[PDB]
This record gives sequence, C-alpha cells and structure tokens, in this order.
Amino acid sequence: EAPNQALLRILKETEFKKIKVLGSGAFGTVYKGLWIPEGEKVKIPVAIKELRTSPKANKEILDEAYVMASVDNPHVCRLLGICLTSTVQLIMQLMPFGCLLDYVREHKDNIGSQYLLNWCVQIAKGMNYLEDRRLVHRDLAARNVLVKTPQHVKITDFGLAKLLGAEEKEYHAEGGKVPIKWMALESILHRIYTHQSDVWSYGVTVWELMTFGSKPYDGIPASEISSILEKGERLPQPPICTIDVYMIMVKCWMIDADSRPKFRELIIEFSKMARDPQRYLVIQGDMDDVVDADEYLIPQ
Ligand SMILES: */C=C/C(=O)N1CC[C@@H](Oc2nc(Nc3ccc(N4CCC(N5CCN(C)CC5)CC4)cc3)c(C(N)=O)nc2CC)C1
Repeated sequence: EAPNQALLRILKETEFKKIKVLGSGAFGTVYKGLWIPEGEKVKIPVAIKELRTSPKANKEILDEAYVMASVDNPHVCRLLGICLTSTVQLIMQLMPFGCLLDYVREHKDNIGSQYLLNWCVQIAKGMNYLEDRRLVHRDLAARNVLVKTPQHVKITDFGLAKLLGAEEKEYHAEGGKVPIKWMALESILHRIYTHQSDVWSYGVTVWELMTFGSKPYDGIPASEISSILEKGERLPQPPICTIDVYMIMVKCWMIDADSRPKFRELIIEFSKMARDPQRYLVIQGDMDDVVDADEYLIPQ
C-alpha cells in the first residue's frame, strides 16, 4: 500500500499511575490507571496491560501495539503508547464499562432499541474504517467491543487482527485456536480471512446483542459447526428482531462472500433503522484536569 506513518509513543512508568485492576489472568494484568504527560497539565484515563521473561509474549503484544498505532478512528479504541519496562506494557484508552457482551447481559432490562441499533451502527462504522485501512480483524465479537459510554462503543483487542500486504486480498492463516462459531465458513474450511469474512462475524455480533448476550450455537460442539453451515442452517431470529433486522443478519451469513453486504451498506441500513428504532426492534416497553483520550492529541 502506502507508507504507514503511524506514530508510536514510548512512555515512562513514572508518567502513569495504576489505580486498580480490571481483570488479569490468562494474559497478564490489565489495570485501570491514569497517564499524565510530563509538562501537559492533563490526566488521561487509560487501561494498562502488563505482560504476565518470555520473548514470545513480548513479540505478540508489540504486534498488538503495531496494529493499534496504525489505526485512528472514533470507533476504534485508541492506543496511547507503550512502555518498555522489564515487562512490556501497553497503554490504551480506557473504556470504563467493559466489554459490550458482559454489558448487554447485566442490563437486558434497560437497553432499548435506540441503544442497540446505534451500537450496530457504530461497529459497522468502526469496521468499515478498518476495511479502508486494509485490515482484517479476524476476531470480531461482542466480547471485543468495549463500552466507552453507553452511547459510545469502540472495537478493540486486536489479538488476531492482520493488515493486508499490497496487492494482497486474502490472508491465509497457519493453524491456531480461533473463534469458531463467529467465523465465516471459508475461514473454517480454508483458513482464509477477508473483510467479508469479517462481515459474517459482524452478523453474529449483532445476534449476540439482539439476544442480549446469548451464546451462539449454544451447546453444539465447535466440531460440528461446518456441517451445519454447509447444510444451510443458521442462527435463529431473536424475539425482538423484526424481519428487517434479521434479514440483514442473514445476508451476512451467505456462503458466497461477495454475496454478503459491504460494511458501508450495513452502516447506511442500520442508520435508517436507528431513525425510527421502535419500528425495527420490538422490546418490552421503552479528577479535576482529566481529558479523554479521544480529546487528547499528541505534541507534534
Ligand atoms: C468481556 C470481558 C473481557 O474480554 N475482558 C477481559 C479483560 C478485560 O480487558 C480490558 N478491560 C478493559 N476495561 C474494563 C473496564 C471495566 C471493567 N469492569 C467490568 C465489570 C464491571 N462491574 C464490576 C463491579 N460490579 C459490581 C458490576 C459490574 C465494572 C467494569 C472491565 C474492563 C479495557 C479498557 N480499555 O478499558 N481493555 C481491556 C483489554 C486489555 C476485558
């Protein structure tokens, strides 16, 4: 493609303060914390990831940081910098309310059509931006969208995201453990991932939400998923979903990838629906100097 002039920032440990922990194991510890640039007279809420040395882990995380640095959008969670302590740390924008998946679950009784539809839009928007940056997320899930505010969600955790090389339209992945129930078929069959691979995962993500955090193909062993999809079976229609919404989800689960909708179409469609939420989704009755990361832009 063109030169990637993303800026990568290196930060001092003394520059940021850990306040508490928001989950830890299986990776390392993610801390709530605050980062204060040296002269700036501002304090920025952040999430700090300190790796659980093992060279392998440092490699992985730096790759994560490489990806985040290479993206700037309102709808993609922002990466502030990295710290080269003994244990490498990744500083990123803090989304106070946690993953959307857990969020929808804890609040079924309060999420309304407006909230849901808007979210669908915000993610389509976020994702479409990654399409622009020639990026294949490869692990789009409700668990990987985090909530900045109830009105604002952002995509994050690019554990498996990959940036397409130039004149490269598919990514072929060596075997590893991967989200199965979220994956497109081609991805399962041929370990091929594309943006339209990402769309299917988008369609599932919406289903994840419209069921208020249900588990797709619950019970069904991941081993048997490919047969089913090959058979033409798909996820069921959520109770609250008008035909319109669900139809949209289904088109994401078509076998022919160019058959699936592009993200821009998804944005445009959900936006019209979000104009009139209650018609498209049916629900049972409807710190002094702190600056958000989005509002902060680096010196020079
Ligand atoms: C789906 C969860 C998931 O995938 N995890 C695993 C580790 C986490 O990571 C990150 N976490 C965050 N931020 C973050 C902020 C806030 C919270 N909690 C969740 C629980 C909630 N309550 C606890 C108290 N109860 C009484 C009510 C519910 C408070 C908010 C969890 C996570 C971030 C980030 N950028 O903010 N980033 C990561 C990735 C490193 C996500």
